[PDB]
Amino acid sequence: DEVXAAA
Amino acid sequence: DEVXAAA
Amino acid sequence: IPVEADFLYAYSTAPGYYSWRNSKDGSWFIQSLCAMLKQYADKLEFMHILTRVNRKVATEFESFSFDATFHAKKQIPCIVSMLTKELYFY
Amino acid sequence: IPVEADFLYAYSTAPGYYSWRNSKDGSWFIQSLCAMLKQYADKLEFMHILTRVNRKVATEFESFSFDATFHAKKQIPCIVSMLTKELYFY
Amino acid sequence: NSYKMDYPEMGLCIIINNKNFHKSTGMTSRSGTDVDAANLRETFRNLKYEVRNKNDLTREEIVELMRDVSKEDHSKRSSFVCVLLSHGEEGIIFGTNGPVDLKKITNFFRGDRCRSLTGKPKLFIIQACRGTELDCGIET
Amino acid sequence: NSYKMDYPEMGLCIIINNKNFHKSTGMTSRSGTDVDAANLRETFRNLKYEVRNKNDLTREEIVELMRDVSKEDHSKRSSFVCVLLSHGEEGIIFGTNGPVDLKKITNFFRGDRCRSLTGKPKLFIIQACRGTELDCGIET
Repeated sequence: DEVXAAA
Repeated sequence: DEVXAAA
Repeated sequence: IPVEADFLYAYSTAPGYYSWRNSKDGSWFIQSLCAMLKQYADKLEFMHILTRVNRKVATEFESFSFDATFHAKKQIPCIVSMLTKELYFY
Repeated sequence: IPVEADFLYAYSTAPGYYSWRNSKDGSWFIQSLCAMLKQYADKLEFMHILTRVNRKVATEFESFSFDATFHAKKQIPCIVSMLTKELYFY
Repeated sequence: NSYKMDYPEMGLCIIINNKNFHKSTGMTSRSGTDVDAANLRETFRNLKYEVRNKNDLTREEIVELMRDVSKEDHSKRSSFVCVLLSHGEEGIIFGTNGPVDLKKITNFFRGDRCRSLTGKPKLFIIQACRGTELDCGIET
Repeated sequence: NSYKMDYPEMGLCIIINNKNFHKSTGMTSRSGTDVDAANLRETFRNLKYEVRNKNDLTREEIVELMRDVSKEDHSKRSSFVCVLLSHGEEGIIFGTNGPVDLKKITNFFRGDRCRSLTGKPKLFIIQACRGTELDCGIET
């Protein structure tokens, strides 16, 4: 479980 | 025939 | 279930584009949405109905304008679906 | 025919949102898109297939994260259709 | 596979029809839009929806109407339809007095905020410009 | 009513698979994405599409590949599929070295610019972030 940047 | 502003 | 689920946005036009409207008959997209709902709401699923609207506007309409830059212009609506099931009106 | 006609954008996620991906099995949306294409490409129209993908991601997936702010999170893909006809793969 | 459309009522269909705008906006009057709201009225009537036409709302009137519809209970209803007929820009719909974000109108009907609508189709039909590009077409 | 899918070939399916990004971008590596491109490869193979996997392209390599596919003749083909597997933002896909607008990739396949594709479905499948909101879900 990862995401596709950090705001 | 109209559009729904002018750029 | 995500909070954004089960939302259907039927936009009259593509992102970034003007939407066209006729002074006597109404907007090209609303004219087409009702005429297709009339003939098809008892037969087809909603997505297929909206797809007929898309075809109707893309094919039957072209702009008439006294302005050079606004004449002979076309339009395509834009279906944005977050629906998770098929939608029937009967 | 408008230059924008006959474009279909199947986005993995809603506008503004992260897209989620599993390190072993792949992205929640690509996992679901192939599994539904496998079982349904010979039966259903493309929009209805993508609608099953939407249902699959919205229902079967929730994020597992060591991070408080990233845990128990959900997703819904986003179908953007400028198609003017129905799309069958057979 | 398909949404339950067998509820006691089909549901609510809100038509917001804006034709005349404040001088502050610079927006032209939308001739032909009465026809649109009258064609939509009869079309959604015959589909067994409860049709409410509203005319020439400012943008605070648009946000007010939407929060109040979000607060009604739709539990005996299948779906919810909202028709916006206005000027707009990308992501934006115009009240008579200026612009408002489309996402502010639709976040009121999110599942976690309109629970009598959770799991049911919410249909926004938006006749509104989304920018200023023009389509020149092709030969076919 | 339905697109002619009886052409000599089903068509082209381009998979752009980006997993590792320059330090300049700050983008994390996308573990699991090999599986995605291999699951898509077999799925579109069995649908009779011509599958081309490309790995770790910069953003000028992404625009180059797309213009060259737009310049091929698809006249004996039914559809065109493009699968983008990357990081992104709203309206944006990331090469290994930075961002590029999605509209620049897809305006190459517009009807007036890819005529062997005019009137045929062009399908962009885009696994990519479009922002940074998170969905917390609801009870049902």
